[PDB]
Amino acid sequence: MFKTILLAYDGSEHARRAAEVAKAEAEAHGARLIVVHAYEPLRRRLERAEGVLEEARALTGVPKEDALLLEGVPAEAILQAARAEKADLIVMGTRGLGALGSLFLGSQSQRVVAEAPCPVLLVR
Amino acid sequence: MFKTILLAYDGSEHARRAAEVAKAEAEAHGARLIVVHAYEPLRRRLERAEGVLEEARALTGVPKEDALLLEGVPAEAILQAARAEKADLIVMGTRGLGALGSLFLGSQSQRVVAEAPCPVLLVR
Amino acid sequence: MFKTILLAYDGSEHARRAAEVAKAEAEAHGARLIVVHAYEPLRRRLERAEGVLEEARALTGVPKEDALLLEGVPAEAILQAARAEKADLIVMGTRGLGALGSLFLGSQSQRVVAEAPCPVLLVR
Amino acid sequence: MFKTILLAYDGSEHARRAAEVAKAEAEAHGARLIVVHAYEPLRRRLERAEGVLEEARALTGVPKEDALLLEGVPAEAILQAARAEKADLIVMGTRGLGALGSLFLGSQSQRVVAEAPCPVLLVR
Ligand SMILES: Nc1ncnc2c1ncn2[C@@H]1O[C@H](COP(=O)(O)OP(=O)(O)CP(=O)(O)O)[C@@H](O)[C@H]1O
Ligand SMILES: Nc1ncnc2c1ncn2[C@@H]1O[C@H](COP(=O)(O)OP(=O)(O)CP(=O)(O)O)[C@@H](O)[C@H]1O
Ligand SMILES: Nc1ncnc2c1ncn2[C@@H]1O[C@H](COP(=O)(O)OP(=O)(O)CP(=O)(O)O)[C@@H](O)[C@H]1O
Ligand SMILES: Nc1ncnc2c1ncn2[C@@H]1O[C@H](COP(=O)(O)OP(=O)(O)CP(=O)(O)O)[C@@H](O)[C@H]1O
Ligand SMILES: [Mg+2]
Ligand SMILES: [Mg+2]
Ligand SMILES: [Mg+2]
Ligand SMILES: [Mg+2]
Ligand SMILES: [Mg+2]
Ligand SMILES: [Mg+2]
Repeated sequence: MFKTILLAYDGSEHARRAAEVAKAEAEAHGARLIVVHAYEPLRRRLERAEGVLEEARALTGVPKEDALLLEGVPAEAILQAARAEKADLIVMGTRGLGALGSLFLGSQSQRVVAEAPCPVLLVR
Repeated sequence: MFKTILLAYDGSEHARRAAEVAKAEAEAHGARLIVVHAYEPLRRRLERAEGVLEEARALTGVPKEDALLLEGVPAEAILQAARAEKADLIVMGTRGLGALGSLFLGSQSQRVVAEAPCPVLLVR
Repeated sequence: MFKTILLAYDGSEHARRAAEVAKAEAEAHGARLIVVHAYEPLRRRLERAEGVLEEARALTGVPKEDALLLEGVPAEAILQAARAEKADLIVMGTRGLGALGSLFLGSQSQRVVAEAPCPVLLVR
Repeated sequence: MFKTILLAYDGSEHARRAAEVAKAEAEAHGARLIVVHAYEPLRRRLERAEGVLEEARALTGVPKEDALLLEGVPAEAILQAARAEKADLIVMGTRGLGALGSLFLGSQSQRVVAEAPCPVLLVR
């Protein structure tokens, strides 16, 4: 099972735990791992986003072509990449940088769980 | 990663897909797999519940001592078993027998996601 | 505004607060108030359900023809009555008898909020 | 009932419907109505935010001192104003400008529903 795994990374402590889990899943299933980081609607925003994505590439060890910067609402970006890469599993945190502890699950995780093309592994 | 995996099984088509995923995860991580099925508050209810649990034991191949019938609100039962068995991953469906398609995620999955002691793998 | 108001009543302390709010809204808007209580799939279940509905009729003062017992998943029952009675506002508790405090909003309120034909007033 | 009503306004079509409902509720209950619009973390952001708040003041007719610009995560801002103004009812849309139709309820409405000091009237 699981030939392609997609990690959604936002640089939060939950996403660093999710990156560890995704690296472990890819090794255990012999899968190809893709990491993605979305930025929302300049040079400054892209520099910041590239650095966050660099961190995800460093924690997972994936090749450059498998670490993607995407633009837009995070969940939409994650879902489009997942359909494009034919992901069999999406790994993401239950919460992220914007956590206040008032939602039961972060809004981008909620959206992905509702529309995902495959199983989603939520990491606390 | 993942030494103990807990599958929450309600006999729905989502939970049969979740049982396949949990069997595959346990084999890939060399983990011990526990399957649980909760029944809500007689002889008839227990007979029905034992049969549903038998199906989960047949699809996963776990030993008898690792297939548990529990009582109460499903999510509470799942969470207590998970803390008791020191589960490192809970696998459950996004929806179950009571699905109407109006919730974004079933209520028992919502409760587990909010209170789980470990990552939760949601299977559609 | 609001000519017909529907109260969804389950006999919980939240629903008793919601009944007070619904009585106050109906008086303030000069509206017709309907109270509904759903029971899930005998003589015993119906006796219990009629008594809960009697309590809602006593707290709101509505006429008998405007206090309805319905069957099925609560939210489905509430929504069908609301479309049937052309309700302009549904008043219900944020939580109910089955509250464990783990959901952000009870599952029947979640379903109604997602599919309602009109505004929904959530009472804590 | 309801002596102080707080409308959370984001300039979306749902919030314009919510403003109509809030104006009608304030008139029916003889209540004081407060409208609030939050902006997230310059001159440009404040100009845009003041114009959105002007629209809410125009649709509800409230006095200047009762139309407030607030800063921060919207739900936090709404909740703090509600405790400060001792609001007895918060009226807000089920969805807003960022709606994609994938959440069951928008994230700021979710947060307010979970932490509100009073009933919340959700307007579709
Ligand atoms: N820009 C982004 N790029 C990639 N993944 C993202 C992302 N934003 C969020 N995620 C993923 O979603 C997970 C859950 O975070 P989410 O953004 O849903 O909640 P949050 O705690 O930040 C509150 P909010 O719903 O207001 O954003 C993160 O751990 C991460 O895996
Ligand atoms: N009695 C039970 N025992 C074990 N697991 C259960 C269970 N009930 C539900 N689950 C687990 O929860 C998953 C999601 O189903 P859930 O019960 O949350 O939603 P549902 O679609 O049945 C609507 P509802 O929230 O009304 O019950 C199921 O696939 C199963 O893994
Ligand atoms: N059988 C029923 N008949 C009428 N209204 C009901 C109902 N069950 C619930 N409701 C309405 O829904 C409100 C919220 O309760 P809800 O049932 O959604 O959550 P809960 O706290 O009971 C946990 P659960 O989702 O497991 O049932 C109740 O206050 C009541 O207004
Ligand atoms: N900046 C803001 N100021 C005041 N009220 C706001 C607000 N943002 C949202 N709201 C209120 O919340 C309601 C629901 O919108 P919400 O922002 O929760 O969902 P949304 O559809 O914009 C998706 P998202 O959760 O990504 O923002 C809006 O109709 C409005 O009443
Ligand atoms: Mg976030
Ligand atoms: Mg169920
Ligand atoms: Mg209930
Ligand atoms: Mg239920
Ligand atoms: Mg919004
Ligand atoms: Mg957001």
